[PDB]
Amino acid sequence: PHARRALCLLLGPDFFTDVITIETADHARLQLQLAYNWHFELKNRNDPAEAAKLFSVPDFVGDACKAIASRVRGAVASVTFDDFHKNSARIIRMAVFGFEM
Amino acid sequence: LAIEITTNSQEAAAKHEAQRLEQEARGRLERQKILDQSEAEKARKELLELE
Repeated sequence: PHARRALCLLLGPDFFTDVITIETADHARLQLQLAYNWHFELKNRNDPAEAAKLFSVPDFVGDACKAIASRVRGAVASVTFDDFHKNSARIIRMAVFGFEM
Repeated sequence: LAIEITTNSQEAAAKHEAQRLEQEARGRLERQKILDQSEAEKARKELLELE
């Protein structure tokens, strides 16, 4: 919840070596190490409002990890263990940002 | 149970594909037994002519 603390908000591309405890439709309890290749986006890097919107969430690392973990777990919950392992990366990556484009 | 069902399903499908290879094998096994007996009888013609 609160382990690291730094004066700077890292905007450059990075990752989170997070592990989740998900459960598929076959109830198969498996933990799985995630990365969350992330980067902050600013279209106008001088506007005070947008720039201060960076510090909106004070625990953005945890927010990103929890949101992706929740959505991943919810989507793998609808598939069997066989499906979650055949299309492992496929279903987890569509789990994070489920749409059709 | 919900993972053993997956194991059973994949092993059953592989058993069916193994039977596929076995049955296709036996299938042209028959035909090639057949075609070699064809040639054998073709010249058993000369056998029994001259015998």
